[PDB]
Amino acid sequence: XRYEYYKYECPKC
Amino acid sequence: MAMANNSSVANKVCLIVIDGWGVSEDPYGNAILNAQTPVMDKLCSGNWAQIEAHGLHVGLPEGLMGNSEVGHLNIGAGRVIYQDIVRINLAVKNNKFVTNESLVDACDRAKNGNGRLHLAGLVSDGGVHSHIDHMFALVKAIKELGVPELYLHFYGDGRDTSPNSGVGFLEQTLEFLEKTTGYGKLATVVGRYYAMDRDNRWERINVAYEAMIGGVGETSDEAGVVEVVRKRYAADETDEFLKPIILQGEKGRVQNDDTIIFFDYRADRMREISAAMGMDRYKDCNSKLAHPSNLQVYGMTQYKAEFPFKSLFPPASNKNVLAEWLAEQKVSQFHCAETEKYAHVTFFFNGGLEKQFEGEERCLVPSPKVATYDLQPEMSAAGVADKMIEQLEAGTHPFIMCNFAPPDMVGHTGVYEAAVKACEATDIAIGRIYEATQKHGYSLMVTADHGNAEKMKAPDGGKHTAHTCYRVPLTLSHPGFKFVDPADRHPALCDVAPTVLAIMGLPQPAEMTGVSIVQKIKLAAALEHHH
Ligand code: NA
Ligand SMILES: [Zn+2]
Ligand SMILES: [Zn+2]
Repeated sequence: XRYEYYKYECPKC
Repeated sequence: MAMANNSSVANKVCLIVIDGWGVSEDPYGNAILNAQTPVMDKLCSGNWAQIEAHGLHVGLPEGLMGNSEVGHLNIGAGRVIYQDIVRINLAVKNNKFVTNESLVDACDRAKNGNGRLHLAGLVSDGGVHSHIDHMFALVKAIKELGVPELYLHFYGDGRDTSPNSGVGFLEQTLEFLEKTTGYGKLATVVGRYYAMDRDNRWERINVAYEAMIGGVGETSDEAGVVEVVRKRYAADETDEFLKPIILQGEKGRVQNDDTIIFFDYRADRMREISAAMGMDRYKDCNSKLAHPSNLQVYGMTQYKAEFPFKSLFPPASNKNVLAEWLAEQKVSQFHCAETEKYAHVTFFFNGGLEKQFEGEERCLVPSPKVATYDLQPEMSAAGVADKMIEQLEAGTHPFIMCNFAPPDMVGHTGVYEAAVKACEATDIAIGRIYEATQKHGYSLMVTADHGNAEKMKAPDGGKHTAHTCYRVPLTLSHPGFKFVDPADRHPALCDVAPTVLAIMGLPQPAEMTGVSIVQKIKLAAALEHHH
């Protein structure tokens, strides 16, 4: 979501 | 490969972590429900549980979908691993700022000095770099600690929130400072494009720097500042790009001997402005204004290892995750995954570091070399089961665990038909492992790190490629245990490792603050329950 792509709220995957 | 206390384990445990396998009752685009999964259909009946793998249950911001890194971290750690927004939100709720050691230090410096303290950061409810609630709590606490003067430097967002939401947050801020606390003064408004640069574009930082130290920008006051922002809006200048607005005149500038707290928790967009105020990067700004002397800067978190600033929330540690603890108990273990999730059963499962503990045997199965994984939806699940079955037939390791990647990596391609095949291949693999566990005296537990493949179609019929907020299964073949939820919350990933240790008859380290969610029950009672 809004946290794209921080480690590790929303990492690339 | 064994370890000295292997013969003391009450039950050997095989833990399967399916990647991207959630529990949804809606069959639309549900590759798990629609797939033929007769093995999981049986394991997920009778005594099984559905546990949380997203949002606050796993230390992620409220409502946010789970993910493989957080999921394996929480499963491996036996505790909630808090991300910064959640940890700081809890400190606000629990009134923990007023006794925060670094904040009390900053407030003491101001009280023993010129009495002047500044707050600077992104003012919105975006939650990605900051939260307005954090700034409100700091104001309240700094008043309670008796600092004579507090000035606020409002950085406009419009990126993590809507581009014209700044006016609302500004209105909320003004009312808060005047009516709710009757303390503190807004001194600057400037867009995050200027104050929060991370690309070494110091001509951008200089705009915020000169606004804070020299009032360079448009003068205004409490009564007119909102209408100024509306004027900028009408000129197509949104929150992100607001050129500075200056209030309180020279009184609100950063001056000699002042104290500054940056309240953003995310480091990347604070390294520059914080180092310009607190270190020597004001030089890069090439300002015609002199740098104020004897400043001291505090940060909400640590922005860079080499920065001297005290932090309100220093980095946390994770002592005695499951893999470390099993080794400390002299019990051997086995971790297995294919390439795409090998880091997750190692680096992340073991607490977010490259460390292999004593007695920990690993096995990497090569992922297929294909362009996209919908071309081979079964991936290398078969070879992962092969290795696990070898370990079960040997009986060497009392705890073995693997990951199954297909549901998540095929789920990410958005191809529903491939995801169905990925789930069917995973179910076959789990069945072959289950047969071995029943033959060789292992209790089988199956869980997932978060959902994905259960939601493969978007509301418009298109591809859905993301992780989900659905619960994940937790199964257990051992008939002598009953699942029981925690007394005060939903079960979650943090409870898996405490439960494994209870089943294995091993101690639970103090640092695992998750709870075991099984209770022993007599076999006769279990059998009478099912019938
Ligand atoms: Na199914
Ligand atoms: Zn994923
Ligand atoms: Zn995952």
